[PDB]
Amino acid sequence: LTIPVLDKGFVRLVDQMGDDRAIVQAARVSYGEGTKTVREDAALIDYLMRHRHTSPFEMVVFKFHVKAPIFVARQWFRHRTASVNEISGRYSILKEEFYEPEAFRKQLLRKVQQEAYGAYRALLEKGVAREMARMVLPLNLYTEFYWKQDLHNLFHFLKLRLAPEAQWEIRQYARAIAEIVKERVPLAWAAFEEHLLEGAFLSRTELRALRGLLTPEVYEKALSSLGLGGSRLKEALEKVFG
Amino acid sequence: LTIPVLDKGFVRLVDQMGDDRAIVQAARVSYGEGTKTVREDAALIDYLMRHRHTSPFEMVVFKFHVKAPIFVARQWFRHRTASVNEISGRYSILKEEFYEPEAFRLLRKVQQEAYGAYRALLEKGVAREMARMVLPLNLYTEFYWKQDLHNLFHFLKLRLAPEAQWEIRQYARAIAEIVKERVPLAWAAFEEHLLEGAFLSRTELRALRGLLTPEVYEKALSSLGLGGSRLKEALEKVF
Amino acid sequence: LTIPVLDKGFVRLVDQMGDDRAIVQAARVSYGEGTKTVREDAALIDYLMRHRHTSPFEMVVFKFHVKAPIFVARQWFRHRTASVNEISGRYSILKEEFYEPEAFRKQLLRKVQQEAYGAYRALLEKGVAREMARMVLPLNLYTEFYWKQDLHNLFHFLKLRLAPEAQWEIRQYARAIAEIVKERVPLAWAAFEEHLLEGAFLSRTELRALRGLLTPEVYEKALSSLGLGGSRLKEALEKVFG
Amino acid sequence: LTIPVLDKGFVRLVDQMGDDRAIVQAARVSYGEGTKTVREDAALIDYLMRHRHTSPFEMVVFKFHVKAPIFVARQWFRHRTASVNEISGRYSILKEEFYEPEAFRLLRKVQQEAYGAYRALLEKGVAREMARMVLPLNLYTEFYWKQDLHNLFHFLKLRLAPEAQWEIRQYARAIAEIVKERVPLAWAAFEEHLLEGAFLSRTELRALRGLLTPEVYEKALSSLGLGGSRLKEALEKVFG
Ligand SMILES: Cc1cc2nc3c(=O)[nH]c(=O)nc-3n(C[C@H](O)[C@H](O)[C@H](O)COP(=O)(O)OP(=O)(O)OC[C@H]3O[C@@H](n4cnc5c(N)ncnc54)[C@H](O)[C@@H]3O)c2cc1C
Ligand SMILES: Cc1cc2nc3c(=O)[nH]c(=O)nc-3n(C[C@H](O)[C@H](O)[C@H](O)COP(=O)(O)OP(=O)(O)OC[C@H]3O[C@@H](n4cnc5c(N)ncnc54)[C@H](O)[C@@H]3O)c2cc1C
Ligand SMILES: Cc1cc2nc3c(=O)[nH]c(=O)nc-3n(C[C@H](O)[C@H](O)[C@H](O)COP(=O)(O)OP(=O)(O)OC[C@H]3O[C@@H](n4cnc5c(N)ncnc54)[C@H](O)[C@@H]3O)c2cc1C
Ligand SMILES: Cc1cc2nc3c(=O)[nH]c(=O)nc-3n(C[C@H](O)[C@H](O)[C@H](O)COP(=O)(O)OP(=O)(O)OC[C@H]3O[C@@H](n4cnc5c(N)ncnc54)[C@H](O)[C@@H]3O)c2cc1C
Repeated sequence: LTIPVLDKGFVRLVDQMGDDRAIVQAARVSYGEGTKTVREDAALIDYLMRHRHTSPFEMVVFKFHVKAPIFVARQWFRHRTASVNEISGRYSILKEEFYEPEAFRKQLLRKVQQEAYGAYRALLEKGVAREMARMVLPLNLYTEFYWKQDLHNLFHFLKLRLAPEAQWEIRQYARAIAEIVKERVPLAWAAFEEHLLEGAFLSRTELRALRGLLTPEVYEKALSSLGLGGSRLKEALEKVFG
Repeated sequence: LTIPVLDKGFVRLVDQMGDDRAIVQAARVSYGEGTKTVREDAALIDYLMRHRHTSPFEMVVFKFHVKAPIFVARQWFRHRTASVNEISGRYSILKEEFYEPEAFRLLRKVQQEAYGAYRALLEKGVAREMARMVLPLNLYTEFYWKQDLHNLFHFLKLRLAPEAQWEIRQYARAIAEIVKERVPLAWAAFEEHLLEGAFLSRTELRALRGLLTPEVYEKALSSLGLGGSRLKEALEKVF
Repeated sequence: LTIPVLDKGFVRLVDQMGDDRAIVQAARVSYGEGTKTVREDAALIDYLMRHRHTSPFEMVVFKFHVKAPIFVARQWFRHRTASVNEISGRYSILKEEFYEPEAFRKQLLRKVQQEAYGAYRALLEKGVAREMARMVLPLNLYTEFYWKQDLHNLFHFLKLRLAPEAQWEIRQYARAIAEIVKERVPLAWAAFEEHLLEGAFLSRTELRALRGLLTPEVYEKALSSLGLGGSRLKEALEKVFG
Repeated sequence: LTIPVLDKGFVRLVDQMGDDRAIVQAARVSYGEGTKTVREDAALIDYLMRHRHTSPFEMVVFKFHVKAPIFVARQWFRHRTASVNEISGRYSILKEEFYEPEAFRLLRKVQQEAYGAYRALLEKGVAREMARMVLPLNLYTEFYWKQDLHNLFHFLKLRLAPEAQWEIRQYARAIAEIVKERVPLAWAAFEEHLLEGAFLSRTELRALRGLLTPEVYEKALSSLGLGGSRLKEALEKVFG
């Protein structure tokens, strides 16, 4: 599917290798389908996410067609674990598409975009090579590329770009992607949402504050109260005390 | 697709993402199929290969289920650009199957003793993670292996080579056969430009420059089929 | 610079590029030393770590000479973000060096080893190729290699292999590495220990538990008590109470 | 130490882990120095480079401090096998510096308006992460770049080539100069087998075959000092 982002950008799922069944299959190193029952697979998938057994999640891959402003592309490319192919401003002539914000944030644009695209056109008409000509163009220029990444590293990407510390523009792109992943690998996504996205890492002193303020028994009741049992429960306790 | 390798192992294709069309499609950063006639695309594929524009080749991925003896897997795992998930000797119990070579480029004795001490330790209740410890390096293991085409070619170029230990090479042969059928246009380009090709040093080229002449070389090249940018490029590598 | 592990293994620092000052220098992109003050830098380091600004940590690199049992090596190499060069069992004669456990964990060795090695020299004596002959040796055979990895990934490796869930044998190796690293980049290690090794990751239901069992004002006092104040206290609090 | 590039850029060696000795030392998994004679270590380095035994080359690491135009940095960052930390336009205020090309293959006006708008945006209280989007691709950026010798070599092979864009080719030339000085043996081998060598497809080695003979080839090869294993290799690529 395709999803619009910003004024002129988008995210489109080009291909996909495997779904929730693939994670479980690779985890069981099966000769066949490697599946069982959905709550059993959800359980296994939940377990793998919890214990950082990441290999199984790398057996699923997504490939997208993304159109975005160069400044968003650069933050996106900071992620080295992916395969990318971008439209080169060296061979191709660049389309006059710019990202115009809904509104600027605290803490003229149209003009410089014009002058600049003017200069770009002028330079080109004088015969100046493309590769050099495109330098006078601003960072809000749109650009397209193919982004290929495995589920494990895509979750990593989402955790970072979905965080409120990531620049708003790229957050929106991460939201689009998150939506596509949620529909395509719902079980894996369920685990990701529960354990990482909606979770939090606590430093040593934080865990130490939990101790002193609470006892095992008390914590346990509170947890089971919410529906945790067996390993999940034991582990949750072993995270604070054991 | 489950090709056998060795007396008990095998290489099987679990899944694949994209084919020759995907290489071209990604190279063009298409909104649709991203294709054209099989002549333009195979041409584009050969070109990308030649010029090291390798990204497009990374847009195609294969995932195999492999069974091989541990000592073969250790060599296989030196390749880091891949994802793998193997049967943990920690969690599960290991089947009694070893690599019994057909010819040698007693072995029964050790395996039995080793597998014997295995059950022994297990029987006495020693942790599985320490029990398999006594198992020989020819014990069989199993794993899933996912890797993109570009890095798979790199894997093939290295493991198909005569220097590569024989066993690993068989496994590479198995894989190579599979890749060829699934990405024909790419396999060909890989077969002509890298696998069956070679890298020449500077003094090897000065030698060529000293024996042949441009005119001479051009004629022997083209008479063999080379034409187009491939001809100009091959002539520049030397002159 | 050498720390023995197990009965015949060890870990020795071969070289090192950069130290705490390198982390801080890179984060700044200096043309000079890039170092301010142990206080100010220790603060930048702790900041980068808890905020996942991992690139600066990749500017520090360690290279080790390791001797450990093959089986341990297999677990070690699962980590793909490192460079490694191992003595080949195709070119050399593996020295009859085996790992005899301190004690067996519950969840003849001498015999199998003896026999196995004898089969090895036998095959060699019969003229069998090295690469093949070594196939009859047990996974507990000692091997050697050089292992180079950057701080960021090294912390990753330590976080996983220091864990109780990890096999005892490799934990020991991790412990030796941890020592060496704690000595050379004290500030990075302190941050690591605080925000990852001794920290923990809590799921959504878990935080749901804490929130409810506690109250903002209270959690704040326990946190502040142990020293938390500032952005950390802010954060720590927000992780549980919106 | 510091090599200037273009009109305002530069390449600086910030630190280095190992030299030719570390390649050989690791290749040997040595308990100590793991080195021998400069002649044997050069021979061993040439063999590893020639047979693609690349792990040892990864034991050497270079850390650079680079200042280049954003568009140059974008090409540079295609290389994933490296660590980088760049000054962020989300935190600091970017300096007004551009790459005024000596000759092309107006620009001032756009750059001024651009920095002008950028400055006028900052003053209006606009957020840095947003204001810098009006700046052009020839704006100078800075970053640290850490890469091991093996990957660095791959990098120089591609960015030094005629195909590579001119501006990044100049940055590669600078890095090449520093590497040549610091790992001379590794460099000589890289120059000899890669940089100045060439890859020949099958039909190319086919054209060479028949159009010559093992003897007519060894002659010219030997007349260049080539002998031993190398000469056996040169011969088999065509025949063998
Ligand atoms: C709050 C915040 C502030 C930031 N500020 C800055 C800044 O000022 N300047 C700046 O340049 N960046 C900055 N970054 C970006 C950051 O440094 C990373 O480059 C980016 O977040 C990508 O994370 P990643 O590398 O782990 O993901 P990936 O690139 O996808 O890599 C994922 C993991 O794979 C491993 N890996 C992949 N490739 C390599 C490799 N070549 N070598 C070693 N290990 C590898 C690593 O363990 C890595 O963590 C900031 C990020 C955040 C969250
Ligand atoms: C003749 C010969 C002798 C050999 N002898 C030995 C030996 O004695 N001991 C031994 O251990 N190995 C030996 N090897 C193995 C060799 O050194 C490589 O480990 C193996 O060939 C894998 O090649 P690769 O790393 O390029 O493939 P990959 O592992 O898939 O990596 C591919 C490329 O990606 C990049 N890359 C991947 N991971 C990283 C990373 N973590 N950091 C930086 N860059 C990365 C590199 O550019 C690398 O070349 C030998 C190989 C040959 C051909
Ligand atoms: C509880 C538990 C159980 C496990 N069980 C098993 C098992 O049964 N079988 C098994 O084989 N393994 C198992 N593992 C190992 C696990 O699957 C990983 O292989 C290992 O933990 C390495 O983690 P890593 O890849 O993140 O570290 P690294 O290999 O150093 O990589 C670090 C990060 O860099 C990126 N990266 C590095 N290399 C690649 C690459 N080639 N492709 C894509 N991204 C890359 C990834 O984001 C990765 O997280 C288990 C681990 C745990 C904790
Ligand atoms: C003539 C030419 C034209 C080009 N045109 C374009 C273009 O139009 N658009 C465009 O986007 N790019 C283009 N490129 C860039 C090219 O596709 C590569 O991205 C770039 O040259 C880096 O090569 P590299 O990936 O091998 O270097 P590195 O990024 O350092 O990777 C080195 C090697 O390590 C391994 N590796 C590293 N990271 C990963 C990973 N995440 N997954 C799997 N394996 C990995 C691979 O084996 C890889 O070959 C072009 C290059 C050339 C030479």
